[PDB]
Amino acid sequence: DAQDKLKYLVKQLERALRELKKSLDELERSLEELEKNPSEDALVENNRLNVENNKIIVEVLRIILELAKASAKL
Amino acid sequence: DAQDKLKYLVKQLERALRELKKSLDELERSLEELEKNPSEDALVENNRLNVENNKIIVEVLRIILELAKASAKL
Amino acid sequence: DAQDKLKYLVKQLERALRELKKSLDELERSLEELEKNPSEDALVENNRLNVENNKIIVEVLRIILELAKASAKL
Ligand SMILES: N[C@]12C[C@H]3C[C@H](C[C@H](C3)C1)C2
Ligand code: NA
Repeated sequence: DAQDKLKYLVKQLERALRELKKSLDELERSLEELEKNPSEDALVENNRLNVENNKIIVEVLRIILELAKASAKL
Repeated sequence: DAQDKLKYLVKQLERALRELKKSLDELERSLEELEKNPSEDALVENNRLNVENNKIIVEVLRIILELAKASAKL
Repeated sequence: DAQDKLKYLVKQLERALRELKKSLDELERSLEELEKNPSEDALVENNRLNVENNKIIVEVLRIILELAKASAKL
């Protein structure tokens, strides 16, 4: 089962990275707006999106730990 | 030795992810306070915690590089 | 070819982590300046560097997905 589960975990990783990429693009657009017209409001929104992006990174790292455990059987 | 070292590196990864999770929870609480009562002070604290969270992510990635090197022997 | 490609991907990972580390050091220095003399300008620069650091993390994760695919052949 170990090889087949690895393949599934790799597909989960690809899905999560797609989600991370879309988040990163939103974050960068936020930073461009902030650099153009800085304000408290823009700053909070920018931070919100940075936090969200870190949260998704942690989810991606969780999947990599599951990949590492699956490997460390075989 | 390669298989046994891999198992140890996997335990190190699990420990570091526990630390990252606790950090993420602190960061999210900071963002909730910031969104409630935005101020310069809240903003700096929020950034401090975001930076700290990135620093731990880099430590987690270091461990994954060590896992990748251990794998690439066998 | 799978073993040799893995070795190459591991070297790519080491290069990218060197780049991430240098970024992290810049980000931390930014945060020290911000904590010393907080201002809107310092805040935007700090966020800029945090965003940049997340962007490099995503590139590092891309390489780890390529390492996971290379493994999941063998
Ligand atoms: N074999 C591994 C490939 C990839 C990098 C590292 C951790 C995970 C994901 C398993 C080694
Ligand atoms: Na920020």
